[PDB]
Amino acid sequence: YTDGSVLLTHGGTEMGQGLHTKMVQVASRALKIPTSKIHISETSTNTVP
Amino acid sequence: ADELVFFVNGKKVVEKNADPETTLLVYLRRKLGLCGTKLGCGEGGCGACTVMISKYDRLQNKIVHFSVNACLAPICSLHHVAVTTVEGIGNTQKLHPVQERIARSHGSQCGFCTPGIVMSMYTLLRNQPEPTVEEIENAFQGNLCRCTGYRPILQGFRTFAKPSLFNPEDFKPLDPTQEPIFPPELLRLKDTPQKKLRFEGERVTWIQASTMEELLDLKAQHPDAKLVVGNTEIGIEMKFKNMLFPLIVCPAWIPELNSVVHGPEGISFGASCPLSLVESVLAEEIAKLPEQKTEVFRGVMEQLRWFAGKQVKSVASIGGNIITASPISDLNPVFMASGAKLTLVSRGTRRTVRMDHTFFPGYRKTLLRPEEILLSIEIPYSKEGEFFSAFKQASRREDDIAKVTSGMRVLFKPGTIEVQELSLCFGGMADRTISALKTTPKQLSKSWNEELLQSVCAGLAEELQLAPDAPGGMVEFRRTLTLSFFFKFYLTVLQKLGRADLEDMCGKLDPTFASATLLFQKDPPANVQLFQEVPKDQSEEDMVGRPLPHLAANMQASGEAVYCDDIPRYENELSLRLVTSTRAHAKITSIDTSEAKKVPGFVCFLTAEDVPNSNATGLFNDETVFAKDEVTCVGHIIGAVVADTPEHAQRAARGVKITYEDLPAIITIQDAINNNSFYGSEIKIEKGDLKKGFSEADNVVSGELYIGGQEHFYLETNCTIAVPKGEAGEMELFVSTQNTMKTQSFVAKMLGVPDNRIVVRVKRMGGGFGGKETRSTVVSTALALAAHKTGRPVRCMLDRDEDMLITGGRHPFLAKYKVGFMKTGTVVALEVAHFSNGGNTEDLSRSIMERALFHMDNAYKIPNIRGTGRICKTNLPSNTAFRGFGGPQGMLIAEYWMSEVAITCGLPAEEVRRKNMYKEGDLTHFNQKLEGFTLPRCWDECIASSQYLARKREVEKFNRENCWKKRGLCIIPTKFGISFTLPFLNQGGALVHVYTDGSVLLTHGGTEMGQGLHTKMVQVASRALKIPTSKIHISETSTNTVPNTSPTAASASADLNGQGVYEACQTILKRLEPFKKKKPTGPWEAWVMDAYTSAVSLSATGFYKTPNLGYSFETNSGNPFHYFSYGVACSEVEIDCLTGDHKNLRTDIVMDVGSSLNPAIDIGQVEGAFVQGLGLFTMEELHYSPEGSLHTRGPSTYKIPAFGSIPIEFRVSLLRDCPNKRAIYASKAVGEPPLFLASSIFFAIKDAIRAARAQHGDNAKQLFQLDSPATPEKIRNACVDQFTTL
Amino acid sequence: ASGEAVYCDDIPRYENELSLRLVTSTRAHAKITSIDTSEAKKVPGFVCF
Amino acid sequence: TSAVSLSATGFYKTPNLGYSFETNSGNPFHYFSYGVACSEVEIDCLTG
Ligand SMILES: Cc1cc2nc3c(=O)[nH]c(=O)nc-3n(C[C@H](O)[C@H](O)[C@H](O)COP(=O)(O)OP(=O)(O)OC[C@H]3O[C@@H](n4cnc5c(N)ncnc54)[C@H](O)[C@@H]3O)c2cc1C
Ligand SMILES: NC(=O)C1=CN([C@@H]2O[C@H](COP(=O)(O)OP(=O)(O)OC[C@H]3O[C@@H](n4cnc5c(N)ncnc54)[C@H](O)[C@@H]3O)[C@@H](O)[C@H]2O)C=CC1
Ligand SMILES: O=c1[nH]c(=O)c2[nH]c(=O)[nH]c2[nH]1
Ligand code: FES
Ligand code: FES
Ligand SMILES: [Ca+2]
Repeated sequence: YTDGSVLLTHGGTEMGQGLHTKMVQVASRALKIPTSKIHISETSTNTVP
Repeated sequence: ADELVFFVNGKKVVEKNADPETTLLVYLRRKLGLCGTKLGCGEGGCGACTVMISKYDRLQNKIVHFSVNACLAPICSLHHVAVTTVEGIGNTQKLHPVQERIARSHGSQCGFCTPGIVMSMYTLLRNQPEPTVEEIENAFQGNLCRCTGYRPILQGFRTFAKPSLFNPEDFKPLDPTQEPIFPPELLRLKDTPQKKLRFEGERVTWIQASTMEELLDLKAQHPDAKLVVGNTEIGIEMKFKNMLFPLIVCPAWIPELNSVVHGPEGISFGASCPLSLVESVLAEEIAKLPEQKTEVFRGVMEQLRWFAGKQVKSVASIGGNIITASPISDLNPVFMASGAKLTLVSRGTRRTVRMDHTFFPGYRKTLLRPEEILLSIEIPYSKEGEFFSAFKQASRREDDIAKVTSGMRVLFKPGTIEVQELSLCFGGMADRTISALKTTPKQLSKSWNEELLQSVCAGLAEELQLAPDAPGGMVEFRRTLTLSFFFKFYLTVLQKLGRADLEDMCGKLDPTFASATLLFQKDPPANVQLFQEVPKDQSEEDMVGRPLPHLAANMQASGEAVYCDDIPRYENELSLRLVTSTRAHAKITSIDTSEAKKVPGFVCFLTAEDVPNSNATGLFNDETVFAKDEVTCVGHIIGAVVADTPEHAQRAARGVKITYEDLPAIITIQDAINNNSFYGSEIKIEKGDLKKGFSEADNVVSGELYIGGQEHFYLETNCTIAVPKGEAGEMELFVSTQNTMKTQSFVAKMLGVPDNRIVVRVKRMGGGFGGKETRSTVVSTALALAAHKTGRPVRCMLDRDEDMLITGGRHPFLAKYKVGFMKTGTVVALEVAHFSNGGNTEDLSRSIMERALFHMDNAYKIPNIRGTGRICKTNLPSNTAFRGFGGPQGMLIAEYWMSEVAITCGLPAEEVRRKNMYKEGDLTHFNQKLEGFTLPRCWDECIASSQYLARKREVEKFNRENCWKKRGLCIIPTKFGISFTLPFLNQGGALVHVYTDGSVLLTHGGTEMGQGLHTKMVQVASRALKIPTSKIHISETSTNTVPNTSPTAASASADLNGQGVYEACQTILKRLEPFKKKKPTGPWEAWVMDAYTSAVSLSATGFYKTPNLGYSFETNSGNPFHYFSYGVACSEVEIDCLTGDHKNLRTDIVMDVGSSLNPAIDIGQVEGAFVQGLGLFTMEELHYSPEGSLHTRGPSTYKIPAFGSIPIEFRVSLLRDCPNKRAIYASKAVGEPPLFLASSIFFAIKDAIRAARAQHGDNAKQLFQLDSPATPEKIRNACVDQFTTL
Repeated sequence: ASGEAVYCDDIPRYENELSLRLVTSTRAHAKITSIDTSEAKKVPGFVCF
Repeated sequence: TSAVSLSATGFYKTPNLGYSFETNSGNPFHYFSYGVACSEVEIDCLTG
């Protein structure tokens, strides 16, 4: 988004295994920005099929 | 008893605790969840809430069916009736023929008005299975549509009466045996005697009286008890005037109040008789009785003709209109003029009075004692030698408040033309219905002649004097109308005396005077829609260029389409009500919420203090979320009340007491000029040498023009639901907005959370028209704050009055022009200074001025030209985008001075326009080259198809042969630049998924507001992917599927999103290529599954930016626009020189839409845009107090085009063979360009007025003033004559 | 840790929301010879089986 | 403000997988996880 914040989603679902945590860590390294600027809200078939 | 029992769509409703304040609309939507019936105004004007009522009528002994406004019907009035809503007649699984035909005929665009219109048509068919064309049109007098331009609704429904856009051969027939049963229980209950009912609510007690004894007993014991019959007055008093009547009695069941008795002197109607019954009784009598007996009946009928619509007349009582005693009552002047007999009763007393001046002794008061009720009114037969006329002139013919309304009666001494009796009665000339008691006695025994004419006119002008500050305004026009009405009466009586063989006594009427006395006559509609067939070789599955109906049309006709407020409420959901400033400019000195806190269900009052992060909002960060320290307009949002229900939120918002200290206010454009109060610097475009140009010119003309603003009147008002997620500041908002990105950004900034936390979702809007491009956020931010604070979902849908006040409209414009031209009509120099009224924030105002300046040339090449613009900063609600975005204002000015060029030169206007028109390859004043210039083609086709030259002949003939009616005819071209004036906004995105069943889910940044954008994008995607449209779906628009989207605005959304959709589809095709090569003829589903099991991605983004844009004001170089739209309209009008009313006789439009993506939608957009322009230039007018408070807050006072407003002959052609290679599949944008073409009606009116001034003017000013809108007031006042001079 | 994390049943109900209960076999392998819902239909709030 | 898209999909498939039971060939797995655990217990012989 234009404020520089990142909304990420992927096909994986969070069930306690810290999958979203790991994906934010991955995205933060890939993009070279702090994890605080990246958010994952949910998993949905209408964002990733 | 006290249980309320009725039926809804055949299902029994038992309501054990009915509240008298609960309307049928609220009950249906909120208690029963049936959201097909809509809220559009809450005041009887729009018909969006139209439902059908069926009951066994005990008086007529039969099942009856009639339509009502659900928004005004108390449920307590509905004991033992059967309600039918849109859901009750059919659905998408089995559509009613009414529903099928409106959908397939392209009669539903945004869809918000569709259920109400469906219900009006359905009710007509239940009463008359084979109606006439006239009866069909009459069904919709109380229904408004802002999108369609009405044409397709009437044309589709014409199939019920008595390539192509649709095929009536394919419509299934009506089988009336398949309609819902009248609930058998109700037929069983009709044998049981009616009993008195008592309903007790939160604040009101309702007594449903079963007998006259019960009613009179109750009014004796409690004279305070408020009678309610139709509730079409009391409903408005309660909702809008904040009046509370704690005790109500409904006498509607009482036989004596519903009786019709024929006597020797007339017909007596019980006071509770609906106006619809009066109409049908009097119609029967007029048809069967001698003409000489029915003069009064026909006068009543003439008034009822323009009295509301079917829904109001179904329930509105004759007694209700009498006792309300509004000075602008349409029936009271007629009842007074005819001396109608009124019977009044109380317990023990009975008296009879003749309505005269004594009956109305003061404002909204009658002769009645507090314990008395009106029992009946006898409407009299007329006598031999007795003649009657009734008149009404409002702002719009249909469903409007009279400016002047009148009943006039004359009785002649037998065998003579000598006056025995004369009565001239008026509404809208005092604080009550008045008789001209000083004028009329002077005429007794006089002969009906020119001397009586002048004597009465002199008397009326003296007796019915208006102070310049009289309530109602328009004092010159009103005075002129009283005289003009009598003149019409005088000439009509001359004719009636002639027919009584007294023509040698009173003389013949001059044949050129005859048309002055004609009662309004409609003349049957004729429509032609022309477009281009797709190539013969084109696949039948390729829908691009085909007239595919709006994808949601069936669901919209069935009321299954979901708009924001139709979404079910969460169990824990709260309601919000905005609290707004009642002062234009003042300090807030204190806020007292003491009373608000006492309202049951009150949660909190939010102010600037409650904002977590930033109170600075708006496009240019110059707006407050909530007012701090000062208010800067009437409507300025100070805070927001949160409560459990919308009723309690409203009540609590009234308990928020604000104290103000006034500060100097700047209201008008002149105020701002005087105070140097502007948004930024002057904007300027200049080319050539102005000093040289003016010196070389044979002629120079200077003038000023004012152009009034415009309220959007999208049928669905602003609405937001905000759902807080309780984690990480996450929030989801469902919003009626064209701008998801700004909604998201503004909410996030206010809350102090990143954009990634906030999701904005838009399924569809019930219209936007620019009004929801930015101004929707003032509701969204307030609701988001409430949700954040409470942790509960919160919802707000604005009432029409709130929405019209707060959200602003089109920019009013003031122009000062100077034009230099040759005696040939060639324009050589032009200087125009534009001023706009921007209101209290910047918003889009400067871009709007840029567009106005970009279009000050309209279609004309002008070598030496200078345009400036200045945006006024004022203490009014902020004005914003409206379809056209400054273009229509700039172009009206161009056409205004152009009309004056042609008159000054003494040359035919069309010739002057044509010779000044650009040619292919010319540069505009802003130095953009005009390529693919199709305007001359549109012009030549329109000139020929409209038969402009032969009709000019006929117009001139008409004007020589008629003194008091005049015709006018004008042909107007247009050029409209396509692209956002802000270059980077010309971008769009899409996201596409293919699921493993082969079905495709598509989304893009554009929002659906009735313009058929999703339909177009599905058509695009289907051609791109080479699969049928049936396999592709668009569900919604959301910020978490496509980010950073431009607003759905600038007509550009199909262009931008279409390219994005195309690119996303090409990416998918690229991936499927190897699978297509392996299995060349194998189905789409095989390729998809093969790709999936080969682990190939079936998801893609698409993106487009418009190339090579960017104009510089500094250097006057660079292209602001990707391409231009072109069109031409020829319109003819006929004006009534005595009243200011006019008929739109014929309009022919030729429009360049390139190779249309969908000609059905495109013709619909042409028609819709044209009719909004028709409103802007001739009908729609906003009125403010001197202190800057908007008076015009609902359809009662703000008059948008009606079914009856549209051109009688309405022809639209899409230009053939004009592909536009630079936009998606050779199409052109269509949304805004046709709107200005309605100026053809404005200039046709100006033509007609010129003719009228030549007829009766005494050396009248040649270049007379006609500001926009050209309303009946402005038209009549400009027709200078012996009446305007008196 | 704070109970603010939202799991499926923590989502607020809509005002018009209904509840479902599965009806399951009490037999390992059998023909269904009949189903009688007469007693179910007497329960307040029953919508359908 | 230069109108560059700020949205992107991403996708991955694990390469070179596919075992056949008929030929006993091809790799079903991308790699293997490995680990070792040492545990000590004390049972009550009289109770379990
Ligand atoms: C959309 C719309 C369009 C309209 N257009 C017009 C128009 O063109 N011309 C015009 O003149 N009006 C117009 N009106 C006003 C209104 O419809 C009429 O005045 C109508 O006749 C009121 O009747 P009702 O039964 O609905 O009155 P109610 O609201 O039920 O009552 C009105 C008043 O009359 C009193 N009353 C009713 N019956 C009796 C009785 N028998 N004895 C003593 N008092 C009684 C009530 O106490 C109350 O004060 C319009 C209103 C709407 C909403
Ligand atoms: N809702 C609708 O669409 C329509 C409603 N009706 C009527 O319109 C009414 C509107 O009510 P209000 O706004 O309260 O208007 P109102 O009942 O106060 O009447 C206003 C009009 O009365 C006249 N008037 C009042 N005082 C005057 C004075 N001192 N001198 C000269 N003229 C004076 C003026 O013509 C003014 O426009 C409704 O109650 C209803 O009966 C009629 C047509 C349409
Ligand atoms: O150039 C435009 N910019 C806009 O933001 C806008 N909005 C609109 O309705 N028309 C336009 N035109
Ligand atoms: S909502 Fe009832 S008429 Fe507009
Ligand atoms: S379609 Fe009639 S209001 Fe939108
Ligand atoms: Ca503004």
